[PDB]
Amino acid sequence: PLSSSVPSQKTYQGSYGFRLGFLHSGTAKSVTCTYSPALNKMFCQLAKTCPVQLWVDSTPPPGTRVRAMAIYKQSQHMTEVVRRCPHHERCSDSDGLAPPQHLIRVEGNLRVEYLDDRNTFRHSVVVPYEPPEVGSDCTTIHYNYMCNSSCMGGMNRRPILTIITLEDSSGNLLGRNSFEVRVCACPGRDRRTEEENLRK
Amino acid sequence: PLSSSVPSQKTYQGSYGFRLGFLHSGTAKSVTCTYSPALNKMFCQLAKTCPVQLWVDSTPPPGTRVRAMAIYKQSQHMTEVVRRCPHHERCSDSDGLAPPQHLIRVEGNLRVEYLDDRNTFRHSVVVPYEPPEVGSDCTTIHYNYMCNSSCMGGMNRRPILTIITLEDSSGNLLGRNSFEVRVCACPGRDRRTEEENLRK
Amino acid sequence: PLSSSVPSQKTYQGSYGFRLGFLHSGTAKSVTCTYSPALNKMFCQLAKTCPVQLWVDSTPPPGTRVRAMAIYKQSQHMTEVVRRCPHHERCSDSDGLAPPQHLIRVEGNLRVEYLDDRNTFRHSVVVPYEPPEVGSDCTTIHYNYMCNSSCMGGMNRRPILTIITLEDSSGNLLGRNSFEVRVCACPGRDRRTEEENLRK
Amino acid sequence: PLSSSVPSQKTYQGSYGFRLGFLHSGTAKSVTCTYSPALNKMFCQLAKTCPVQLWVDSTPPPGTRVRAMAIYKQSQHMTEVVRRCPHHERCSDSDGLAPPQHLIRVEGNLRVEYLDDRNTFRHSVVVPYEPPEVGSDCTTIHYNYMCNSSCMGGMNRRPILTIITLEDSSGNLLGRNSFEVRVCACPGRDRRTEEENLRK
DNA sequence: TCACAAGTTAGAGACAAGCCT
DNA sequence: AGGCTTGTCTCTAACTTGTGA
Ligand SMILES: [Zn+2]
Ligand SMILES: [Zn+2]
Ligand SMILES: [Zn+2]
Ligand SMILES: [Zn+2]
Repeated sequence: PLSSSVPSQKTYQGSYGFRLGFLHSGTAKSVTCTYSPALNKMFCQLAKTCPVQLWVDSTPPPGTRVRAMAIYKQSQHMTEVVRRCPHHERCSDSDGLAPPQHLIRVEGNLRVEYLDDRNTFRHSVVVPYEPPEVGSDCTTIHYNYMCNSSCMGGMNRRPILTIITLEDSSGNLLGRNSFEVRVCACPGRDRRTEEENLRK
Repeated sequence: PLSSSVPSQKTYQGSYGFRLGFLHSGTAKSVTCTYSPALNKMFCQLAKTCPVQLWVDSTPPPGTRVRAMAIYKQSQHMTEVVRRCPHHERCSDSDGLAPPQHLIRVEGNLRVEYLDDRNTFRHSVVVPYEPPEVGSDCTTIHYNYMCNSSCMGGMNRRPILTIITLEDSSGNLLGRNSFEVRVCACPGRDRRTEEENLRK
Repeated sequence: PLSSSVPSQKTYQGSYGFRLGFLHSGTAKSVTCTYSPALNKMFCQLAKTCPVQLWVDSTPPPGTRVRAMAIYKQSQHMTEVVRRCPHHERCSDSDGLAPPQHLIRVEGNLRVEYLDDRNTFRHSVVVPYEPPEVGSDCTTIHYNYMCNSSCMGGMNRRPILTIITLEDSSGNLLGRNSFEVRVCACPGRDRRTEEENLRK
Repeated sequence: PLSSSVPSQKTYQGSYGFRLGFLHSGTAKSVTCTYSPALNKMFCQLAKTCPVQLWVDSTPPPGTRVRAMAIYKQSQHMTEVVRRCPHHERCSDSDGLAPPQHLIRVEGNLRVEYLDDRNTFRHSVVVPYEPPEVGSDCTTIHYNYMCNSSCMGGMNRRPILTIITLEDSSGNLLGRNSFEVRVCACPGRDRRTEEENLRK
């Protein structure tokens, strides 16, 4: 089904200079998660760990939160809620925390919350923002994507964006960034292909 | 049956500098939607996505709406209401929102409204106007045309115009633009043919 | 919709030596009705006169009737009732005698009856059998076919057979014959094409 | 889930000399249904017409029925009930007669019955046996397969057999035959590949 | 990773079949 | 009846994208 609205995807570094960072990987055919700076696009395998770094120029207040939400990238599909396909929603691979219909999970965080928006029908996953750990310069969140982009009855080969928002305790916007995502069996192969096709 | 009047088709950019834009496609025999600047004519396949861009020089007020209506292009046919043919009206391919007789649908918009004008008998489809992200420069609406121009008992090979009007909440005119439409099996082939014939 | 059964099409000359005959026409591109002995197939234009000759070796009893019924030729379509398309059913071209949904009409016979079979849902048209007018060797019935084979939502390019049955006053079978029919804009052209393709 | 038993697949021509026949098709990459005598295997596209001929040496009694049932061909999978995948079960493409979970449908038969066996949990589809006329030599049933062999969460790339049984009015066995089935996007390509691999 | 399985898209070309000067 | 309009089919080939020894 459809949402009545479309979440904004405009980059907004905001008062805290909020930026995203990604690990440097290359393109071994079967690498588990790899980011293309050229495409601003993450290529990852289903259910595998996807590190996303949060960088700020100055620390936001205690109670700040970090939300992730997927939307379809193509305008004609933007109003359709991104969710898991009928098969994966039924295979019971929940980690005890995530509802079965949610595409994006956060792993390794007991304070994770999953939201099914009463008004927009959009799914999202939120964790408290924690400043960087000793001497590290950034905060890392580990996401999992629970369907392939290709999943019939779900994303069905349509590209998505992940929107990461920094919010205050009330849900007010503090910052926003986004990246494209392809969940696929062969992230290395597929990243290479799409990068090659930039010239075509 | 016939309407008592004919909707105006005169271009009117109005106070907000309202213009239309179209995606740049070429003419692969079986492309789904392609626009000819030379003919100001959209060539599209039945039920396929047809993106139309709304450009304004300045943002209209909240509550502004965008209406689409088809009329026959030829003067002798202008008073005839454009509607779906008897076969397609009966094939039940409604998206739950559009009445079966309406030629033009909007896809991916929960706030769509379909009007069967009590006085003029004309069909139209309207959605709220939404300003672009302050990143994008225009707003895109996705239309679907639900019969071929050739449909016997419907358009019956007669060309139509789509009239796009920008209206206030009361239905008062703020701006108007229009383009010719051919719904056909082979948009690319047909666009090429008609453009070639410009010289003939 | 579908019938629960399929009418038999087996030739049965029966006790009266019942055979069909057709006029000798050739293949002028736009001839109105032409019969191919090679294909046992009539090619005719929509609503035009199609003469069919009834030949018998001996005269059946007074009260004998002649029924015509169409069925789809292809096995997968045989259970589907042959009827007019949605457009032609609605165009009101009835001769005051034929129901609008019936494909086959008889012209020039005040004693024609149209049957919509309560059990099989099949349409048919029946007239009283009349022996040949003094000196002629056969009885001619003039049929009209009220859709093209190509009509979308009706025959939809599927070939049909016309089954002609000689019946007693109770509807018991006395004899049966059949021929394929194509209703088309250009019977002469199309007959020639199908005959040429016999070698291919 | 699993059945407690496995339907027999042993060929049994029985008292009436029950045999199957198939149409002669070749291997155009995108043909809709093609049978390989070498593999005794039908290759067909999802939801497309699959003609199966029933041949008998003598006519079974009125009330005889013809049942079709799918089972997995591989022994380790044989106890698993063959059914549609979660996606296709939910896409609502029912013809008003078939339950959404059934893989095999019969098209064009108003007397079709769909059985969900209370004890074995197996799905099957059955129609009354109808003799040919004394013109045709066989009776044809038109099946549709409503998932690809590859469907994730359903057949999941596992080959199936279709078992066709001739039964009396009580369900007692009169005859049995079977053939392998692959439902796939490119029956011609795939048939050619598997036939070539017979030598490998 | 490679080799292969198996679905989807885009051409092109050849036709199919209505229209009307 | 020619010539053209306009929908449909085959076709092949490239490509997409998952699987597994
Ligand atoms: Zn999935
Ligand atoms: Zn139509
Ligand atoms: Zn018709
Ligand atoms: Zn399926």
